[PDB]
Amino acid sequence: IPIEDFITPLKFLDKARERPQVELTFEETERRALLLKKWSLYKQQERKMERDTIRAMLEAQQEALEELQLESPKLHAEAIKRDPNLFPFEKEGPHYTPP
Amino acid sequence: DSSRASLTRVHRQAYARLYPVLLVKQDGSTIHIRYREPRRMLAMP
Amino acid sequence: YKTKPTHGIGKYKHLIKAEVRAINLGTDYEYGVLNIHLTAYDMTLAESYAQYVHNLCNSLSIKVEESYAMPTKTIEVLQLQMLLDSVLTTHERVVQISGLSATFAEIFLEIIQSSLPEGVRLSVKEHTEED
Amino acid sequence: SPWRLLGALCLQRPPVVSKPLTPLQEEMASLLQQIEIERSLYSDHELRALDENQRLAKKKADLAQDLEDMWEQKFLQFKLGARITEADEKNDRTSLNRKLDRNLVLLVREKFGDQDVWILPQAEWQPGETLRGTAERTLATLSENNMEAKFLGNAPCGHYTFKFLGAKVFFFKALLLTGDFSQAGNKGHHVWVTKDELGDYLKPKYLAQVRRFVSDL
Amino acid sequence: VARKERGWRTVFPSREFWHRLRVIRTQHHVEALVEHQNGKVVVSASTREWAIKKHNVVACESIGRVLAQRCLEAGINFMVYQPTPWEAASDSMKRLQSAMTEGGVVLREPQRIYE
Amino acid sequence: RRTPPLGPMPNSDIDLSNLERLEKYRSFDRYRRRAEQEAQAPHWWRTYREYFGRTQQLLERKQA
RNA sequence: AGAGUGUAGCUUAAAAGCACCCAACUUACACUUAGGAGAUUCAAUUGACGCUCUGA
Repeated sequence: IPIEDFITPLKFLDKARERPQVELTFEETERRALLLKKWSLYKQQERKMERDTIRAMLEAQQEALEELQLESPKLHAEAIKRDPNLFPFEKEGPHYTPP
Repeated sequence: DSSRASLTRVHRQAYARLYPVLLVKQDGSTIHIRYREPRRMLAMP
Repeated sequence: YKTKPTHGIGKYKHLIKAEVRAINLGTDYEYGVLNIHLTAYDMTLAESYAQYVHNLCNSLSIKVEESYAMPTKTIEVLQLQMLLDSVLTTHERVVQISGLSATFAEIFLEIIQSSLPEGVRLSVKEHTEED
Repeated sequence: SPWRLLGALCLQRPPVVSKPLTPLQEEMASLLQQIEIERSLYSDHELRALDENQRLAKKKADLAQDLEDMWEQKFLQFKLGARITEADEKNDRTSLNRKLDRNLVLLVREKFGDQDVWILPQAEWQPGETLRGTAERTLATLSENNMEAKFLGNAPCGHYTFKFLGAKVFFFKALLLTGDFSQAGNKGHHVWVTKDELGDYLKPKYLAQVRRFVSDL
Repeated sequence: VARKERGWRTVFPSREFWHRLRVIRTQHHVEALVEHQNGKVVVSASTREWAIKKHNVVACESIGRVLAQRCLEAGINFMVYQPTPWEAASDSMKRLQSAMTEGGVVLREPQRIYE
Repeated sequence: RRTPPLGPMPNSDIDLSNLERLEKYRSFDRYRRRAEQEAQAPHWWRTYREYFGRTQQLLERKQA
C-alpha cells in the first residue's frame, strides 16, 4: 500500500499568504553568479578527483586479479564466489560528537 | 566527500522554514535535523 | 523489395528492445535487483544522496529500474523525565541496483561507505518486500 | 617455480565525526540558507510570534521570547563531546580514538631476521586454506583483540610480487564496526595511520601502491 | 519562377526553399551556413574563421551580423530558416533571427509564381 | 529468392546484442547530425544525390 | 640501465569533434536552454622533461 507524501497540504494552500516578497540587488546577484561559477568549477574538480580515485583503485584491483590468475585459478574460483555476508548489509553514517 | 549529500536545496515550492535543530539520541551524539518549532536541543529518552 | 540486394534496409525492431533471482555460476556473478534504503530524518539530504547514487550508478553503467521511497513513521513518544510532544518524520529512499559483479560490487560499496552522509543510514538487502 | 605463500589484510576504520568544511562551501551553505529563507512559507514559530506580538500591541493599545530564552539556556547547559581528539594529545598514534573525520589504516612494526621492514600486517596462507579465512585468523592472532568488522567480499584488492624463488603480498579491504582492544601498550608497534601518515611512514614502493589503493577522500 | 522541391512531407526538414540558413551550435563554436537547395554552400560564417575569433549568445549574434553583411555582399536577400521547436524557442536563436532581419535579410521567402 | 547485398549494409557495425550497453542517443539533434553524415556518405544503392544532384601568431591570438 | 614513447578523458583531427561539470524542467535520470572550465611537455625534421613495460 504505497502512500506517498508528495501531496501539497490544503492548510498550506490556504495559509500561504504571509511572505510574498523577494528582493535582490545588483551586487548580490553578481556575487550569486560568480559564486555559482566558482562552485561549478569546484564540483568539477571534486568529480575529477573521484574519477581519478576510482580508476586508480580499479587498476589496483585488476592488476591484483591478473597476478592471481597467473599464480592460481582456484583462488579465482573462491574469490569470484561472492560471500553471503553482503546480504544483511546495514551500516550507519558519520556523526557529529563522540559518545 | 559527505558534504555533497549534506549540502542541498529544497526543490519543492510549498514548504515551511528549515530549522537546524540538534537531535541527541541516547548514544550521546548530535545530528542536524530539520524540525519546526526550533528547539535547539532535541533529546530522546 | 525482397529479392533485391537492398532488402531489409529499413529494419529497426532488431535495433529497438521493446517487449527475479540471483545467479552464482562460477565465472559470472550477478545479484538480483537489490534495494538500498536511505533512512534519514532529513528529506533534503535523503533526496540529495538518492540523486548521488542515481548518477553514480548511471555513470558507472548500472541500470536503475526503480527509485521509489517510503515516507514518515512518526511514533508518539513522550518526553518522560512533565509531558512534551515529539513528532518524527523519517523517510527512506529505496532504489534498485541491478548490475553487480564481485570486484565492481566491492568498488561500489567502498564508494558509498566513503560517501556516507550525515545522519543517513544505508540498507542493502534483497527485493522480497511488499510495498 | 617455487612460489612462497604470503598474504596480508588491509584493515580500515570508518570515520565518525564530519569533515570540517572550507569557507567556499560554508558560503555556499549560507547561500542555500538564504534560498530557504526566501522560498519557505508559513513558518509556524515566526508566524505565531509575529501574531502574538501584534495581538499584545493591540491589547496594550486599546511566549516566543521566553521560549527562545530557555532554548538558549538548554543550549548552554548541554555539554558537547570533544569534536577533535587528535590535536589535544598530538602523540598517541596508537589509540583507536585517534582521528574521527577520516578513516584509519591498521599498520604495524615488527622485526625479522633477514629484513627490517615496516609492514601492513602480513599473513601466511596455506594452499588449502582460503585467503578470507587466513585474514580472519590473522586478525585474530596478531591483533589479540575482539574486532567485529565487515568483510566486503572474497574479491581481492591488491597483489604485488617480489623475486629473490619469489613471494607475493595480498591485500583485502575491511572496515570495523565494534572494537574491544586489550593491552594497548603491547610489543608489536601497531599504529593507526592517515593517508599523509602512510606517505610519511612507508618505506617501499609496495606500500606506495598500497597508499594508492587506500581511499584518500 | 524556378521550382522549389515541393515534396518530402513525412521527413524533416522541408526541402522547399531556394536558400536555407543552417546553424551548427557545437562545442566552443557556432557555425552559420547559407546553402542552396542542392547542398552547395553559398555563404559561410564561422566563429572558427580566425578573424572573428577575437572579441555564447554574443558570439552567435556576431556571427549573425557578419553573415547578414556577407549575404548582402553575395546578393542573397531571402532565406528559409527552419529550426527544431526547441531552438526555435531558445534565446540565442531569436537573437540570431533578429540580427539577420535588421541586417537586411528576410527569413521568409516568396512563393513560386505559377501561371 | 534473395540476393546478397552489393556492399556493406547500414546498421551492421552495431548489431551486437548489448544494445542496452551501447550509447543509444537520447536527443534528436545528435541523430540528425549522424543522419546528415549518412546522407553525405557514398552509398552503393540508389540516391537522391544520384538522380537530382604561425605559432607566434597562435601565441598572439591566445594573448589577445 | 634498456625498449615503447607524447594534442584536456578519447580520436585512419588538424589547434576539430565528441566527452566534463553547474542553474532550471524533472521523485529522479534524461532532453533542452543558459553557462563555464579546459590540451599540441620544453630546447632547435632532432635532443632532453614526463608516463608505461622490462631490470637491479
